[PDB]
Order: sequence, then structure tokens, then C-alpha cells
Amino acid sequence: MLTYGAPFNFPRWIDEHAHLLKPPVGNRQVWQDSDFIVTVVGGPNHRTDYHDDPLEEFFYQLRGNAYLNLWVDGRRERADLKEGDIFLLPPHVRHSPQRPEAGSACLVIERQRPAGMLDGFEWYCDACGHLVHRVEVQLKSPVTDLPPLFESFYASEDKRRCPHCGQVHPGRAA
Amino acid sequence: MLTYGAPFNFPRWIDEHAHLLKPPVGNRQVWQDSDFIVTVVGGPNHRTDYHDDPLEEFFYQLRGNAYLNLWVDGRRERADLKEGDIFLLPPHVRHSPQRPEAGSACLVIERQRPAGMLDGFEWYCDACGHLVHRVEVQLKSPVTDLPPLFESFYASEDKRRCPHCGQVHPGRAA
Ligand SMILES: Nc1c(O)cccc1C(=O)O
Ligand SMILES: Nc1c(O)cccc1C(=O)O
Ligand SMILES: [Fe+2]
Ligand SMILES: [Fe+2]
Ligand SMILES: [Fe+2]
Ligand SMILES: [Fe+2]
Repeated sequence: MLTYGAPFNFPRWIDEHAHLLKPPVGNRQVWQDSDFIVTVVGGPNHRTDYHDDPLEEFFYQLRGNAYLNLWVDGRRERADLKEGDIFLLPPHVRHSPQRPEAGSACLVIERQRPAGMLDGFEWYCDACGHLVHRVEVQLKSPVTDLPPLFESFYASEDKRRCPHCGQVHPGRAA
Repeated sequence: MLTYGAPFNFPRWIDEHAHLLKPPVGNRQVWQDSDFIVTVVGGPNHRTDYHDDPLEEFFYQLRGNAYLNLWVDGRRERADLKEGDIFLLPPHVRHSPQRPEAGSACLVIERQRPAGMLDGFEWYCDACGHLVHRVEVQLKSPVTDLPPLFESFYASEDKRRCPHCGQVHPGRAA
């Protein structure tokens, strides 16, 4: 069977889900229960967490512009996703997507992580660059499981306290 | 490291590889040595073989129109990939892509099959619909390993002979 339905027009689908491609929802997964996790991500959205994905992530910035804050070679770096750009992110490269533009739309493709293969979410100290806090999660339902993880970081000065220099991470906003 | 390079503009990449998005090459893989196998497929091309992929395949028909001949519920079916369509194909649905238009371009995303997970390529009898021939292959390098597989089918009346009704499959062209 065509478990995931027939082909359909993607620009019209994006237009039809505009109300979800902005705060507070931000993103919408295209198909459910599939191995390929296919998501369209809108904006605006900024975030301070870095994702440590044990598998690859594919990006195609269909509308508008965004960028990824990265750690590369032990250094803070930025990869621009200009409108029309595609990009393949290797496993475990720490990344923090920033999406300043309303009306933007990025196709993201990931694969389901098998049982035992954990994702990491972590925060870094703006003063000295040391890792402040990391949580590992079996990421089955990100839409609903990530918000409480992030909220528990924002809520705890202990979690936000840099172990190296003592500076308390600002939490939700840079 | 950014093992697969920086982001880059996809429409310009497609324009720059136009000479490969037509016979005899037909398609071009975007990144090498990655888990996500990302390919742009042009045209024109018609084929008689059906692919049995043990994993999912994602399609986004960026330019022009194409279609997939399928077997669904034990019946010959067609899924149109009109310009702008996206589509997620479930594992093992037999499919035979047909790409009649020059200048067409389809983004296809697959994942590397691990050792021991085999692909199938097979042909069906136009007279009675019975399976005529199947080859299983550890698909590490399709660009170079599929042509000899297909050629060995076209070259052998035995391989092309329907076991049910005796009709000899036409081979390369329907
Ligand atoms: N990369 C993302 C993902 O995998 C899910 C939702 C959003 C994003 C993003 O790039 O913002
Ligand atoms: N689906 C395809 C693939 O995986 C590789 C090359 C071509 C195609 C196609 O759809 O024609
Ligand atoms: Fe990610
Ligand atoms: Fe610090
Ligand atoms: Fe295929
Ligand atoms: Fe037959």
C-alpha cells in the first residue's frame, strides 16, 4: 500500500500550513510514522540550545533565509541557509538553528533514531565557551518531548550555571 | 568538520549539471560517502525494471513532470510526480520511474543500505503480469553496478522468458 498517501503539491501544502509555520508552533511534520522524518520549519524563531544528532540532517531552505550556529573544530561557526540553499549536516556536529524571518520555510529531513541511539541537547557558556548542561533523550516525539526538556533548563539556575566560570546562562534568550 | 561542505544554491547546481541530467548519464548524486543518498534525476528516460527498495524513498519533482509505475495491492498502478509534487514511497513498494521530459529534475533521497540488506530489481510479463526475473544486489555503487545487471537481463532470452505463459519480455524498451 501507499502508506503515506499519494504525491501532492508542496508549495500549496506550505501555503496551507502558514499558520503553523510561525510562533508558537513553528514547524510541521509532513508524514507520520515514517522512517524519514520530513519537516517544514518556519519562523521567526531563535534558540540557545545546540542539537547533537547521532544521524545526518538534510536542509533545503525553500523560502527566506536562516542560519545554523555551529561548533566546528572546537570553534563557534555559522552556516548560512540562504534562500535556495541545500546542505547536509554530518552526525554529531552541534547545531542551533536561527530563523529570523517570518514567512520563511525550510525543508528538513532526518531519520528516526533506533532504540538506544540517543540525541543530545546542550547549552554553552557565552563567557568562556564551556559546556554548561547536556541532556540525552530517546527522541521519539520531538514536538511534545522537547518543550519540557527545554523548559526544565530555563527553570533551573543550577542547570544554567557554568561549571568553569560560574556565569549563569540566560536560558531561553541569548 | 563539515564533511559534506558548506550550504550551496540548489537551482544553480542543477543548472550547472544540466549536461548530466539527460542521456546517457541521467542522474547525478549530490554528496558522496554520506548516509543520505541525495540524487537529482533528469530526463528523458524510460525503463522496464521495477525497484524493490528495502528502505523508503523521498521524491520532490522540482522541474517538469514524471511518473512512477507501481505495483499496489497486486495491481499495476501509476503515481504522477507533477512539477512541484513531493512523495514518500514506503519500503518494498515495487516502482519503475518514467521521466519523459527533457529538462526535468527530481530530487530523490534514499539512505545507504547496510550490509546484508539487499535491493531487488525485477521485471514483469506484459502479457500475464507474472514476475519474469528478479536479481538481488548489495547496492553500494548503483551508478556503476546497475548497468551490468540490467544489461545481463536484456542479453538473455532465458532471463526474459516468462515462467507462466512463455512470452519473452522485450528487454530494454516496453
Ligand atoms: N533542523 C530542524 C529539525 O530537525 C526539526 C525542526 C526544526 C529544525 C530547524 O532547522 O529549525
Ligand atoms: N528514484 C531514483 C533513484 O533512487 C536514483 C536514480 C533515479 C531515480 C528515479 O526516480 O528515476
Ligand atoms: Fe537537528
Ligand atoms: Fe563559563
Ligand atoms: Fe528506487
Ligand atoms: Fe507471462
